[PDB]
Amino acid sequence: DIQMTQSPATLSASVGDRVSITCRASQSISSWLAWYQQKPGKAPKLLIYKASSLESGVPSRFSGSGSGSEFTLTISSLQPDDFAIYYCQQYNSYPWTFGQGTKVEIKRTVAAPSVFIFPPSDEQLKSGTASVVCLLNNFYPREAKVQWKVDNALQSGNSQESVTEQDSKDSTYSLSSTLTLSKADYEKHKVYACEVTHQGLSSPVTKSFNRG
Amino acid sequence: AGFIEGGWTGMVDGWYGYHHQNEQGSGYAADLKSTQNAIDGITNKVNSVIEKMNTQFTAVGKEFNHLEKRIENLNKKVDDGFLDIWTYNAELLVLLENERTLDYHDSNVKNLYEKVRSQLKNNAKEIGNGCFEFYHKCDNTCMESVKNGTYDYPKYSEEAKLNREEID
Amino acid sequence: AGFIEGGWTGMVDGWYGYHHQNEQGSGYAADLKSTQNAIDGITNKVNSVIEKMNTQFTAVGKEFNHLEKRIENLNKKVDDGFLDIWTYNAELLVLLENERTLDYHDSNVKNLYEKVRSQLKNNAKEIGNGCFEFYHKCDNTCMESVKNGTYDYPKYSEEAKLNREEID
Amino acid sequence: AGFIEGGWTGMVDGWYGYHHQNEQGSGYAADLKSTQNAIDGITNKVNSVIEKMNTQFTAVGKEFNHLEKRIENLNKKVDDGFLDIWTYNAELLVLLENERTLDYHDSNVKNLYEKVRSQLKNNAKEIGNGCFEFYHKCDNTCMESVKNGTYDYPKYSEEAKLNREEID
Amino acid sequence: QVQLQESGPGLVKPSETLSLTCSVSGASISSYYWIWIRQPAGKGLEWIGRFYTSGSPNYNPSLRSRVTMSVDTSKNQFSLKLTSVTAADTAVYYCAREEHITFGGVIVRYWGQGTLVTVSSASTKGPSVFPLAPSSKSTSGGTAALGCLVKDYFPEPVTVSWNSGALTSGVHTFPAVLQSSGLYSLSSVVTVPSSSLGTQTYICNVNHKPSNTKVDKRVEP
Amino acid sequence: GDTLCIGYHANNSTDTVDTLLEKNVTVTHSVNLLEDKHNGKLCSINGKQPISLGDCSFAGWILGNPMCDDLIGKTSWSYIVEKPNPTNGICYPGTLEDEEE
Amino acid sequence: PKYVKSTKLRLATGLRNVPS
Repeated sequence: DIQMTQSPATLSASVGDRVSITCRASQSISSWLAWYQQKPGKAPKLLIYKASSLESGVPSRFSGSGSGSEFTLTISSLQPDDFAIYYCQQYNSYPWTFGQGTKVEIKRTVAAPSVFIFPPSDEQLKSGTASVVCLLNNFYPREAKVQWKVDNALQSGNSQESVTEQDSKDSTYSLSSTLTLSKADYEKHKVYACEVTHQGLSSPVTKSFNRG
Repeated sequence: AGFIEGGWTGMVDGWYGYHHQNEQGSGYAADLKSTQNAIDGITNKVNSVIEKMNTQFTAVGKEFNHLEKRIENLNKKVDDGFLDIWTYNAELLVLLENERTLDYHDSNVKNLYEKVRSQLKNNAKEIGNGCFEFYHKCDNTCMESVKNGTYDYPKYSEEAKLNREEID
Repeated sequence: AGFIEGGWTGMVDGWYGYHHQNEQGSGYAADLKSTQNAIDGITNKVNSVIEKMNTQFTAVGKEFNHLEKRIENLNKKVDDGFLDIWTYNAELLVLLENERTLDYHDSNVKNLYEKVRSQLKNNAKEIGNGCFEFYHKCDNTCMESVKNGTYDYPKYSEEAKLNREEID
Repeated sequence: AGFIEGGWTGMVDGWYGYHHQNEQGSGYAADLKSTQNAIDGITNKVNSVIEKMNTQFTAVGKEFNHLEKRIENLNKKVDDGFLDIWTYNAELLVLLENERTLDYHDSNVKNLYEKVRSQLKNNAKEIGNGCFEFYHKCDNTCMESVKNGTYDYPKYSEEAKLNREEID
Repeated sequence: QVQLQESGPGLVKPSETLSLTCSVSGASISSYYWIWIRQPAGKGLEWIGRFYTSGSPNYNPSLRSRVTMSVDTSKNQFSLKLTSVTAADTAVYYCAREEHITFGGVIVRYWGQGTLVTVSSASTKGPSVFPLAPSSKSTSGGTAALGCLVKDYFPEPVTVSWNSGALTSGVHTFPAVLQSSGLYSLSSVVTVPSSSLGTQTYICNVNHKPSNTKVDKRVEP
Repeated sequence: GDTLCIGYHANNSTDTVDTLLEKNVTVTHSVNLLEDKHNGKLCSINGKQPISLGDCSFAGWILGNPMCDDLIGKTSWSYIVEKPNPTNGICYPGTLEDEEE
Repeated sequence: PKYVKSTKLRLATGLRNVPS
């Protein structure tokens, strides 16, 4: 019954900056909202009830303001651990409805990654498949390119990619580019390289390995 | 049951509600509408009563010399008089507003009861402890229709008159 | 308290009254007795509340010299404290008395309804929305007799009995 | 709010009560329970209102010299301000609480008559003069059972059913 | 504390009945309302509904026709049962406790950990673990990198722990990525002092619940 | 026959409040507005350096009583603490006019 | 907060508690 517009979907703001999330509602709800912080892959943690009742133990930097149909969640000093998705629930009328959520990220100093290459497990090679991993730890921002150069030849595809979410402590990202190619035991040729191109690098860095 | 009989410890989802008992069993269920209005009102009341007390900036005490004893006693009188006045106001309004809060809750009980009564006048017979015994059968759907303000009296008026005229 | 649903933009001649609907047509008509009582009460209330405020005038401020800073702060404290006290009294009396005024009017509603119900014990039937359907014919003289508190129940008791029992 | 019909100068043993009329005669008899609750409440209310106004040690007047004129007007202003504040509080509390005392008493009337209503639903007939005529014989024991809130409706349900149907 | 754990078989077939059980420790269920809520991965949260032992349940309309909520006070659990699970019904489920009346209305303070329910015609394919070589190839000073590779498994629930929980720092259990095979690959990496690479042994414990597989493997330099 | 009843809420709270009609009325929910816990904590307010004159009166501190040299260089404060009975005041007998101003 | 002479100023937000 009660549709929810929680603006804006994605935010990034440096440490200490005030943050405001608006939670517009379809009907009159008095002040009966809740604000939840769902951390990545964790249970949501109730930040505010009554839209103005800071739950016990929650940092006093959080403040809920409003009544009726418009409401705002305001973080006075954004901190690293405040990286999460923030939802607004409503308990005036069933069905209880959540907003689409707002992703709060943190602007920080641009940081170069740390690159490490992991060759395919011989145990895996016995199973007729092969996969080599490029690893980029503790970089910023998420925007980087990890390309693959086998026998001095860029692979069009055959590479998937997983990006960790922002570390709660460091707010630094980590990425793994997995090449899943198997010429039986990649019995094609023997030069394999990780073209890593990131903003925190003046020139791209290429680590490499050969057959054993 | 504001003083008629007792309250319900098993009903933990609101101030006010119903205890239903039909073929499909029994249970408690809070009335969210009236409970919500009561929360709204009591919240506005508490905030208004508390927030209405703002005082000017004062460094309270004063000490006056041996040639200003009259000057002195007057300042101590002013300090202690503002003390007495704010104390008197707080005390009286706390007493009066706790009285009025209990009475407001009583009136909400009364209004809910009268609503359920007006929905079912001759399809049910009043049990003296804030209850109703149906001359018909009020299934879960019927109970919910009574609870959200949409009971259908002609729907059960036939069965209720039959059972009523036989019972009596 | 026991509030109601609905409003009567057409009734322009009083706080409270009736909407009659008989063979001779329908219409609004204000109850002059209860509205007159309510206006008397509210007038006397406003006058009492305001009259209590009326007390003596006094040039408020005082000026003190450089060797009198302290009695100066005490005087400003006194001015400002009387200001707060009177402000708070006015604010809370406004708030609480608007509350009690709406409650007084609600109770006048209830009293008028119960008077009419006692006049028409069985000859009529409570609709529920705050009206009555007559089991007999109530023409304009009957309507007026009910309105000025002189309805004749035995006059229509037999007609109402016949019709009422014909229903069941 | 206002619930009045008429007074009994002959009932001299309590604020509230009953006038019984059966074949063993007629008489007035006060309800000690509701009267007792009312006296308790009014006594506590009066004592709270009075005892909150406590007294300090302030020889009131001060007489200042020719170089302390503004001091002197401040002190007279303080005296008159405490005078006006305490006068205002006393006046308004007396007015408000006399109103509320009468309304409390009216609601006690209403609650007692509701209790007698609940013990006796169809075994008696209500009258616009706020009374009941039994459709059965209520002797002294029956009267006392109603007065101490222990009336037995099924005991007389059949007799009252017979006579009530006999009326028509 | 009051603690809410969640058990769901997962990989329910597209026209079957989902049965989810929330187990309750530190609270007698008979005196609390119990709520179910859901999240379609990156999508928002949805209130499934409310149930009580001595009360009346209320459910979300879109799921009303299909949801039944039950409570076992004997085992201190409460269960959802959803008939004819659709593809859209694939999401994360959470169970929460409905606290009693407060001045700020009713609160849900206590939350389950979340279990994934996938609606698929596919099977419970067990995972394949392949260790990751040291970053000895990459001269990185004292910093060194180790890990494992979990591949070839359709149901997504997978838990990676290190030395059965002893290794707590510098861990980057990556997101699972769907391969062209319709299976998932999942890398887990820990950064470690290059000194300890001899005196310490680094084991991964991987517990893929639907396949009910619990493979543990060593990572050697 | 079926029954449908109406009532309000009860809990195990023992919070008692006073009304003018009745005292010690146990309510389900209430709010204490009175903090009455002067805690052993007596400290500064805004992390300032509240200065104690020790055994020096205000006059002794302002005039420069020679035994009040532990006060020299004590420049800023959130407030000032003075004993009811200091030892070092206006040592040569006299007064500071408008001491109180 | 305001200094007063009272020893107890807890204000009723709820209705009377009557078990059973």
